[PDB]
Amino acid sequence: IRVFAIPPSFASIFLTKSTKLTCLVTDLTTYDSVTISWTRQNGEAVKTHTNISESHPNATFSAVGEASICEDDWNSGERFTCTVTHTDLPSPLKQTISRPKGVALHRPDVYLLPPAREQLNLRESATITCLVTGFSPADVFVQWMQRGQPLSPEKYVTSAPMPEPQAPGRYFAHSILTVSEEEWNTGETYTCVVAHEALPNRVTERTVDKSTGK
Amino acid sequence: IRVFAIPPSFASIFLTKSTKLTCLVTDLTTYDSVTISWTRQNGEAVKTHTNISESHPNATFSAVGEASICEDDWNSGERFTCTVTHTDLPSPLKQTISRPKGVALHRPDVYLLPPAREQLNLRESATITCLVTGFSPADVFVQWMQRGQPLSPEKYVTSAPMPEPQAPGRYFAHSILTVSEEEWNTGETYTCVVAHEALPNRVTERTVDKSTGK
Amino acid sequence: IRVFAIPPSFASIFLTKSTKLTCLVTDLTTYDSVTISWTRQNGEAVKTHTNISESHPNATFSAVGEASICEDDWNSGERFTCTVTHTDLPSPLKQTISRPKGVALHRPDVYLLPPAREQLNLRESATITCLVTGFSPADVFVQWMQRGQPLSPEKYVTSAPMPEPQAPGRYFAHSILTVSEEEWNTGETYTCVVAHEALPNRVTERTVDKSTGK
Amino acid sequence: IRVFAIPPSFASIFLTKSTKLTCLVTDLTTYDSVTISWTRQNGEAVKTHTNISESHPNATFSAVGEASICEDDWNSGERFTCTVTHTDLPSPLKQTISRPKGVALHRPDVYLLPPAREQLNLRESATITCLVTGFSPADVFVQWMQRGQPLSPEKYVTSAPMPEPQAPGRYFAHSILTVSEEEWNTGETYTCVVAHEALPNRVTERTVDKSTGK
Repeated sequence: IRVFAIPPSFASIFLTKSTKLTCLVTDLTTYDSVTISWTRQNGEAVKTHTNISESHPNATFSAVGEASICEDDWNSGERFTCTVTHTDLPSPLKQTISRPKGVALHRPDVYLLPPAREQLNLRESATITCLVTGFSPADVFVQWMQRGQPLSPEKYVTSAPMPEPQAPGRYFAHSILTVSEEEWNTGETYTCVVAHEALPNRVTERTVDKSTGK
Repeated sequence: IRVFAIPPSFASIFLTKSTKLTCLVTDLTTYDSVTISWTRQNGEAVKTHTNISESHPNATFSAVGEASICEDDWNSGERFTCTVTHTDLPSPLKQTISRPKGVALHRPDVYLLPPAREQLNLRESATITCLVTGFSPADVFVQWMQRGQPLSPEKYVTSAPMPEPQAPGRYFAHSILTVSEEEWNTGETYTCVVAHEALPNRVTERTVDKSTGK
Repeated sequence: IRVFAIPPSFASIFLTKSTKLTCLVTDLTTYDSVTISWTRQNGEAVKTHTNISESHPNATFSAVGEASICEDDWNSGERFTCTVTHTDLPSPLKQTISRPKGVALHRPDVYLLPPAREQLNLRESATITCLVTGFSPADVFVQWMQRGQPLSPEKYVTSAPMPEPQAPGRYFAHSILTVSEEEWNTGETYTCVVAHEALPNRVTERTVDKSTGK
Repeated sequence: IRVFAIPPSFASIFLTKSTKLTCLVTDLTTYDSVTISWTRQNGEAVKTHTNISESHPNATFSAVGEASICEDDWNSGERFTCTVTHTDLPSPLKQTISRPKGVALHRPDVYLLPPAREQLNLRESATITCLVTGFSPADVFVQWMQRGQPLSPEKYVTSAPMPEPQAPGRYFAHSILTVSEEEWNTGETYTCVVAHEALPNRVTERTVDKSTGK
């Protein structure tokens, strides 16, 4: 019997423009009188949470609640409590989460990897990697654009941020894009806009054209 | 009260060149008369397993045994048993493990990407990445060799094999090697070998130089 | 009256990926109650050996047994005993074999040679040789592939590892691939895989193309 | 107890300019009254044989006799007898050899394989191989010359004639050479002269030049 809380990443902040937190409950049967609350540091009011998840066939229930909060309030380290009181456990249990402060702010350096010459001799495809290296927070958001309009999530997979090996502590990730060849010839600069909390304007983009390795 | 068996992954198979299986026992007290055995399909004897773990402070014990098993015997799907009989549970319990046959064996296709020129301008670090993409088993081992001599794992970070969603089902990985600017200039061709169980001879190597993307 | 024990050659280890030792008996009549056993250093049990050879017309018998042996256990120099007891000789005779350790390991250096211009004028064949020179063990194994799919042994010939006299002691071999002329022109990069015990990952590939020796 | 006779190959014929057949005796003690005789088809006289070998420490003796014979008489399939009559074996045993006629005569086609460009960039060596392929007899005398003068056999090894795989039946061989780069620049055309009995003038030479692959 455990209760799991997922804090909002910077990646989930940027695409939705509104931060929120969840709290899933495991190994608790599908009963009623589910107690879900979210409190501030002073225990103030909370936006209502709806859309309770379905009942799992293995006699377990996971209630999902979403609650809004300010951007600056999440970065200040304010503690939230996930108080749960079910029929099996009348004693309330509180799951405490906060911002893990204590990590430096290093701006990401982004070097996007072009198509190579020996690739573009089969005349079949182009594949691109957007290496987002050297940033000290562990939360980056990477998405791709084409001519200024954002690209579908079907075309890219952003890695999870791993620590850089040769540096003692600093994180890195990257994303991949797989595209065509004739489309590469005319247009499609393929901007990889990467957002990080340590950038001054919170947005950085890199892109290529044909005349990059010329 | 449960007993966990760890199957040998292909990373551990290729790293040690000797497949071995373990059996870790959870939620059982640090008592004597610990019964750990490994039987074949016909129940034949096994190599003696030593180096049992210490006693955990939370009244639990994990008796870990490492046994040598033939490579062709393990890959033939021969069933192994982990019989456990403690003082708390006099009834013997068998945990069966085997090779998970029936999965597609798609070879890794390895492309070794040279570092971006925008990185080769600060004259501080140079990240060489080995895009190991498109293979159906999830157990890939990637490592790098310098001048034919294998490199220490401190210098390269190998990703987790995450599925390529463009495929119906197939995983991919990547492994970056970050080196100094001056070191990549003269010497160190920095090959990236890729170990997978689907390759015809189980090893694929690719090479890079200063004079490749030129 | 003698008993012959055949150690597995490294070409046999790589071709089957399962090392196995045989023990054939010479100049002993085709009688019953043939004693064939394989014991470890501690004399442990062995896999059952089947497929006994047929009775020779010249009144001699050779019971050949095949046993699966782990690679690390075989490569550690563990002694194996071939105990034989026939009706003619009631006294047991033991043929002891093991790994001949202590031999210096020198990896093969493999260069692939594209066919001569004067050969590319008759347009009847194109003999491509994989010069495998300079390696201290005498057990080399060379195979060729065709776009990843390995090629049958009917199309290439590998010489025996014969001594390179310029070295103090180091043998060398050579493997040629004869193909069709129009087949060599369009496609078929023709990787030559060289297997040796002294390589790091035991496999070395070299690839060729028309646009290499120009 | 056996007697071994070694038939003279064409390389030994072309080298010493006088064919001779040997007859070594195995498993016979170092006694006197050694009977060694060479008879023609009609049993004519033979050249006297001297230089008997020393006595081996393992209680065995091998009397080696050398006797000259005509080129045409040897090539016409005239049978020679090696009669041995020792103290241990009073019964005279005859060892008969003859020229194995019945194989077609195909001349070799020599394609000496030149150095490669990347091979001649280390500026430390140069290696030359002399691929003699497609000759039907199995007796080929390959040697190297430098500016018309023959090169010492310490710098080359002629392979053994192995059957070609793509051909039904036809032999091939080649021989290696390693030289310096600075020497190659001015001189050393390296005519690899091959002597084969099915050629009309019985000698072909192929060479390399600086302007071979330009």
